[PDB]
Amino acid sequence: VQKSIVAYTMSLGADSSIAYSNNTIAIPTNFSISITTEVMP
Amino acid sequence: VYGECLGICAQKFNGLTVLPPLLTDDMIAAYT
Ligand SMILES: *[C@@H]1O[C@H](CO)[C@@H](O[C@@H]2O[C@H](CO)[C@@H](O[C@@H]3O[C@H](CO)[C@@H](O)[C@H](O)[C@@H]3O)[C@H](O)[C@H]2NC(C)=O)[C@H](O)[C@H]1NC(C)=O
Ligand SMILES: *[C@@H]1O[C@H](CO)[C@@H](O[C@@H]2O[C@H](CO)[C@@H](O[C@@H]3O[C@H](CO)[C@@H](O)[C@H](O)[C@@H]3O)[C@H](O)[C@H]2NC(C)=O)[C@H](O)[C@H]1NC(C)=O
Repeated sequence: VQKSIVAYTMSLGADSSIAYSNNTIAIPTNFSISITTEVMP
Repeated sequence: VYGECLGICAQKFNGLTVLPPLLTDDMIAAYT
């Protein structure tokens, strides 16, 4: 505010937008590798 | 397509009630 408990309206997700084009295309020109950990009983 | 509350609230004598969801229909509509 010093901290306190506050109430808020939750966000649904990041605010993002991409323009539509019938003429152009976007493609990757690089890549990466990553590892995800998953656990199940 | 028991006690509850819309929006006014009301209760029954039977001790029963239904809780609201975290995500309302409009929030879902936004996701879809
Ligand atoms: C995709 O992006 C990654 C990084 O996000 C690129 O990997 C990086 O490539 C450079 C070579 O150009 C690697 O070596 C660097 O060279 C500079 C030269 O002065 C030096 O200053 C840096 O300290 C480093 O040595 C850099 O280490 C490397 N990054 C990693 C994490 O290995 C990758 O090449 C891109 N791929 C393509 C196809 O462009
Ligand atoms: C929780 O209980 C309180 C207390 O009864 C409710 O507050 C009351 O809300 C109404 C509507 O906002 C306020 O205005 C009233 O409107 C009716 C319409 O016909 C009118 O006849 C009344 O004379 C009055 O204008 C009313 O003043 C207000 N009471 C107080 C003390 O502020 C509250 O709305 C209830 N909560 C819910 C979710 O209903």
